[PDB]
Amino acid sequence: MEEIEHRTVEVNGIKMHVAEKGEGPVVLFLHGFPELWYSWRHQILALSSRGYRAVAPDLRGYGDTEAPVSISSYTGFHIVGDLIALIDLLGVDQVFLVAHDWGAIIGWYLCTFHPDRVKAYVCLSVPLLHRDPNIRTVDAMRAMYGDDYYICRFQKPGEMEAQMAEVGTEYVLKNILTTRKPGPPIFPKGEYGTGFNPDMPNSLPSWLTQDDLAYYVSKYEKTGFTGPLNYYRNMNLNWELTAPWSGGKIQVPVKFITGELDMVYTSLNMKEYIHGGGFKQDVPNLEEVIVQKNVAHFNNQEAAEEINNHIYDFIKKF
Amino acid sequence: MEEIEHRTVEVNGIKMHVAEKGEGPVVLFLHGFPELWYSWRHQILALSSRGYRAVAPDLRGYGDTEAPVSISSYTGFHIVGDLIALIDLLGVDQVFLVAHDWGAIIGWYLCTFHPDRVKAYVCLSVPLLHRDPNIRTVDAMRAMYGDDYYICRFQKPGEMEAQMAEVGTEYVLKNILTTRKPGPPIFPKGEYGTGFNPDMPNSLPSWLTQDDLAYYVSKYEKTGFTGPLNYYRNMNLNWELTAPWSGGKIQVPVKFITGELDMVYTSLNMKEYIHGGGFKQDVPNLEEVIVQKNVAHFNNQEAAEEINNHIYDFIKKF
Amino acid sequence: MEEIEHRTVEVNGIKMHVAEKGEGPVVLFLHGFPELWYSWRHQILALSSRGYRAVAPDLRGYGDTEAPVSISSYTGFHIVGDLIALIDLLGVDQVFLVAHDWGAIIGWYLCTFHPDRVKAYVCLSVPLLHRDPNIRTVDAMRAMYGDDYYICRFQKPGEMEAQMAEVGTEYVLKNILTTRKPGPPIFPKGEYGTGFNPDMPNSLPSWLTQDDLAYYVSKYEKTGFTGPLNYYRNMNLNWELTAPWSGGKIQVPVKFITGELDMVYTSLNMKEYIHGGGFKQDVPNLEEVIVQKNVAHFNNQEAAEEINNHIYDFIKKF
Repeated sequence: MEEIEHRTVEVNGIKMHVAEKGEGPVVLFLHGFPELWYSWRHQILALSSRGYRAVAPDLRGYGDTEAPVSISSYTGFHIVGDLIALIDLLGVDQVFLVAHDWGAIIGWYLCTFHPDRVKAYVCLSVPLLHRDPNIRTVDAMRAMYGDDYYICRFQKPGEMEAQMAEVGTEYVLKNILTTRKPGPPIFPKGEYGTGFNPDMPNSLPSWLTQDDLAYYVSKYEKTGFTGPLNYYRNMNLNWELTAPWSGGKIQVPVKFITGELDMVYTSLNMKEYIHGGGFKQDVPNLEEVIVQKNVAHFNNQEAAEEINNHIYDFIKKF
Repeated sequence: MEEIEHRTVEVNGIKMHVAEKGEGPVVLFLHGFPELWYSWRHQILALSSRGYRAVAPDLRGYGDTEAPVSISSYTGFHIVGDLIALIDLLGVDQVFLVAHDWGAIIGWYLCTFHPDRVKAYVCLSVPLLHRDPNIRTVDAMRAMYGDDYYICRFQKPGEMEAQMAEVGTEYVLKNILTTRKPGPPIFPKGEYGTGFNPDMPNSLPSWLTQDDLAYYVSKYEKTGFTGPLNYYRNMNLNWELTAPWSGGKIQVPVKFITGELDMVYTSLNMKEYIHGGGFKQDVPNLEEVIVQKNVAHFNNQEAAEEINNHIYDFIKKF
Repeated sequence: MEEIEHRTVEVNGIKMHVAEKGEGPVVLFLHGFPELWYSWRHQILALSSRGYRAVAPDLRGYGDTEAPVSISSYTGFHIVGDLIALIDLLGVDQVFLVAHDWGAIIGWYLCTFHPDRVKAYVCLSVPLLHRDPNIRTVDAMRAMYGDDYYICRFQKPGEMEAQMAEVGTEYVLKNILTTRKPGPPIFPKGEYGTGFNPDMPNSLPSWLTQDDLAYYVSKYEKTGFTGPLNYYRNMNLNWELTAPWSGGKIQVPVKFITGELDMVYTSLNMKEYIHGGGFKQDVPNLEEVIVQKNVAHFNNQEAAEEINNHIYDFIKKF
């Protein structure tokens, strides 16, 4: 871990924290919510020792990366803009892409805008967001799960920040990271709860030490949740602005991996999209879908070694 | 339908009924239990009109094909023996393979012994039976679900024939063809009763006409069930005899398609095998898995047009 | 649940409700306080499926089993008297033994008086009550935790009953069943109050359904708590009468399994007995201790499937 290099770079008008290790073809990791570059610690060290340069930034609004002030600075276009500028800084034409959760949505955008710059993509948790021309992203979510669906509850500016502050930062992080409840996260009215996890464990699972937890906590105490929450607040705008890619396909080779208990996999008709043919239709070079038994949302941490091999076994084919 | 040609051929020392229509590369269809060539009727008509020669035999012991007397005449080697002799009579080096249920197991054996004779394989319902070197096929089923699991109950000679004879042939065929109940079929002690289906309609689903059922019934009224049942009675022997191929891989390109409600998909940890990596490991050129929403076991009949397109879009790439 | 047989049998001069399903070697389940045969619902269905005869009575004083009027009818001897008469009616020489809480204490007496009739023992929550020749059971408890310790509070006849009548039976059952509080249950001075759970959830844990709680409530609204409380009111008498087995060992194979948050595990120095050598000293064929993380007292219900596998994997060896 002490061997991981840390630097700040200037990309797309912002300052970004970039963690890296190794030499070789770039493997670019994009973390999700509410995570950090640190979520990729095991993969950084693993792929580093296999002849690749591992590169994991904090995304815009996260950790030690600058958090622009206005909510409108968090469209997928801004965030891909940072990454394209980063890849140019790395001085390579193509990267291998590995991404998870919100990082995977951003990953999909990157593949949409610039498939030429991604050799292959290991996508965790979140399949491509199929753009339905008849209904906006968040609208479809609300129609299915109502106002207390977490993504709906994440919309109103300031409100979730306030609810999270009531229960405190450490509680929010522990609540989310340790959750194993499948299905749509629905919050209790007017407050946090018991947000994502009504059965919070006494002890932390073996994959998440208390030090690990402390790392996240120290970073989120500094930054708060507004930057990260702003990605969600732009989902309908993202839907609008991506009209040019309506009905299109992604030709980048893809390996998809989710935990069986991941709330993403177990909601939003995601199974039908993944296994029914839709996913393969949108993503013609999707080579393989893997469902990990008794693994939940944070599969790169909970199933770290399997994810390491799955990444290497795929990217070596190129 | 009356434009389909029907003939008897001599193959591997038996007389086999072959249904055929069209000219072009052979697409060879293999029905399962408790079915007939007739299950493929929509596929026969659809594929023959797309520039292919559709060939659907009744297998050994079914329909208008000879039924040997001995239980030991129904190992997978006997049945592939018939089919290899048949492909030879057709005068072709390769076939496209399409199969379902017991037909699919036989299709796997065919791809195991002569992958060269098979261009591509559309496999319905039943994935490769991975040979566990430590445990026999039927023993593993008994261990998981006990003696009343249907395949266990199918073992003792004469018993299921008798039990079926008491409820009647039509009832058996209707009971089985109409079922939509997921999970392992467990029979009631000492009788046929209701399983496979505790919730018979009894109005037939739209995909199965009373004329369809009548045709099935007239064949099984003639043949009884012993021939078909004997396939299951050789599963442990098939396991023993295939020791030369343990740890083997199948290199034939495969497209796997199952109804979501199929009892095969929803038992025996088949989901773990299909989605976990086991299937793709054994079958490296497994290009795609499709799980059909709200469709049960008999997917080629229930989702005919869907299946027709799925077959066509696959085999046209070769 | 409906395939479960329920009969009344005459054992040891009392009428006993017995719940039964499946066939094969007998597996006998002994429930604790304040439970029922119904606590074993998942284990009954699971194990009768794998070819065992699952048998689970309501113990004396519980549910639909007769409840003798006198306190003196509730020694361990009376209850093992019941169980031996039962195993005789079952017509086997040995049974497999699974027990939890007070049932486990009785089960220990059974193993003490007749190890010949027990092939192996799966013990949940309560280890062997070591007979300290120097001090009676409740005396030691009272020395350690004072008069408001729950077992001491259960001694004076009529008192806990009345405190439970105020506050009502549904509260008592929910309060006890939902508790996850480790350590010694210590009651408020003159009433039930919060007793067992100072922090009761508004919502049942996922393992307990409203139908579940209603079942318990129903029987306990009919029977009351006297019968079950009477077991505690004979702990000292049991200590006296077991003088003949002072210093003895127990040779029955035992698998012990506790939730790490069980009040039993986290009080009365149970940890030092279980892991310190003492439990192994008293029970030489104790194969392993299984502490289940993030599980509380009622482990057969909270980790139902996991315990199904634990039982099965153990009684396999025998």
